[PDB]
Amino acid sequence: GNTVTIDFMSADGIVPGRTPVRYQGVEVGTVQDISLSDDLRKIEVKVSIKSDMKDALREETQFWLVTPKASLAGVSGLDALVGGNYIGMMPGKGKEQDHFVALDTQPKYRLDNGDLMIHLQAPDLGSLNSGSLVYFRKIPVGKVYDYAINPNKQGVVIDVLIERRFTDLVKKGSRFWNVSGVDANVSISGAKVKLESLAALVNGAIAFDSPEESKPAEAEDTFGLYEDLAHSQRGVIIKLELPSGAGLTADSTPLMYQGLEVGQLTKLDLNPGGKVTGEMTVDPSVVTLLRENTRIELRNPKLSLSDANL
Amino acid sequence: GNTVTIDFMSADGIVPGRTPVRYQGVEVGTVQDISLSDDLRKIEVKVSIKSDMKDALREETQFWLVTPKASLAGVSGLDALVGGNYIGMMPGKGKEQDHFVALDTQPKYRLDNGDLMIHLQAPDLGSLNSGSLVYFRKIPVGKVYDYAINPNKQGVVIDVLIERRFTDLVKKGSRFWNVSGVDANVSISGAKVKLESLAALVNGAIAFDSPEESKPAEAEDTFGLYEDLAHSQRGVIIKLELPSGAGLTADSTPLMYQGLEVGQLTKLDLNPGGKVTGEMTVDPSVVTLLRENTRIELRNPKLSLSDANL
Repeated sequence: GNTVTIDFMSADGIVPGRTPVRYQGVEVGTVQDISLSDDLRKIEVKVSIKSDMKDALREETQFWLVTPKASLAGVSGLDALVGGNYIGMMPGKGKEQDHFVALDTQPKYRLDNGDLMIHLQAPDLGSLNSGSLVYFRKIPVGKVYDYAINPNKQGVVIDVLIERRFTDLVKKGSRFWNVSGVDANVSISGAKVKLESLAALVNGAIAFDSPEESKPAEAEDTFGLYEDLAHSQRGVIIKLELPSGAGLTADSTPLMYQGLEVGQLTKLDLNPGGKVTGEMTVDPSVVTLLRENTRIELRNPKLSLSDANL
Repeated sequence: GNTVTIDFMSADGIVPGRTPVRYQGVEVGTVQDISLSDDLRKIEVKVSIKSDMKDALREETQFWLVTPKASLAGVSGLDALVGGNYIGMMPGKGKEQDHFVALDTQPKYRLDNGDLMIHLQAPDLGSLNSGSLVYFRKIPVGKVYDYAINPNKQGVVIDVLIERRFTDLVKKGSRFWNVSGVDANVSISGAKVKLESLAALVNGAIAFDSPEESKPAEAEDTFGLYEDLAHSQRGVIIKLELPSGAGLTADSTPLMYQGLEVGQLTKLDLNPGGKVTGEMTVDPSVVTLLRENTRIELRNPKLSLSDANL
């Protein structure tokens, strides 16, 4: 077979003879040996590519080191029980190059298998990582490919890869929400905690929905990752100038209509002039009741010793 | 290859033929055999360095013993399931030395790969250790290199190693806060516990932020590790001479402004003259309201059987 020299910054995890160099699953090359440079400043790894894939290491062939994703077995010790840290390779355009520089992260998604790659803006990564599942009706239809930091450092961008036979689900009006960790709630007569998804509890997950009247999403389309299922709920956003938010909370303050909750507070700000404004998301079923002469009244719970409404 | 004799204080974990002697990942030497000294007082380990790295063991080449970091798999027994305890080596300046003394800890960070090394002062280590991750937007961008005790014994100094492609994040006005363990909170109608980061729960973590108007941090720059995300919040620190702190707590005592919390007590001391002074951090949005004729009033919650404000 052939032979090539890659330049790594740290030969940790790479062992000669064992570590493979695979392209989209199939093993291709094998690490021959690791050796320090003359100045002992960069690591030169020798790889033995197959004698048939001599046209893949042309000029732009990128090599990088992968990891077993560290899913509850790498964090809790157990080093010699997971993964092999292979060397991912992506073929290039054209040259006779035989000395490469290892990339510090895997490149963009250049493949084309009819499966979607969409982007999700987020304020932060949450408890996601490469390998977190994307769900539709709690059916796994994709996975988090990789995440990057937004150029303006204001958020992160996650890359979700929806598998081929499910690309009809991602409509242009879909909504992705984070389902991660545990949501143990406690109240009085109602301190009920239910947990069903285990993988979401370990390495997080995303979920999405699909309206039935919007066009299918194209590749590299951008959505926004909501914090939870509740924050993703549709409904009209109305603005309130409320007197002073005292018992009000940014969420969990309902808009009751005949005892049925038909909305919630979603924003509770403090304007410069001392005025406390807010924003409330209203169920689309009662938007027809938001007219000129419709009041929205703060109401306090009375004792009412008759019923006492505990 | 060559051959050298290192002087260890305890040959525990070192096994002949198996334990390697690696420099920044790449295996170089191999432990030939362990033998006691003539007086049976110090351990002489024989190492077989490669025949090409004969200019690395010059005079100042430092050798030390490493460990698999004891992450939930070394503490819970499981001895023969993690790590190999290799011998780290750092090349020296110049001589023909062939008999070394093992260092009891790894030396300073002398490398230069364009990646940052910053220092974090702390009152104590917290639940951190070599290998705890440093996060930006919950994206791992670094790791705790090693920790030392401050010369004056008053605190500890942690050494954080921010990777190369992320050094633009650490601004000179950044703020690092400890994210470690679990923060299970319980209240009445609100006893909500959420956990997302698993590695932070096991072996702790640090997180930091990045202002958009300060210069990038240089190497060996010093920051202060805050206790949590809350203690790191920016805002102006005002001083109060309060009458007697009775219902006040060092934290979790808000400064309400029209029902919206715009500050908190952060310090609650007792001066010698019997005067109880305090310090309160105020949201930078209401600093313009801190003028000469602005009062700050203690207020107790009334029954108010109408609403009762539970």
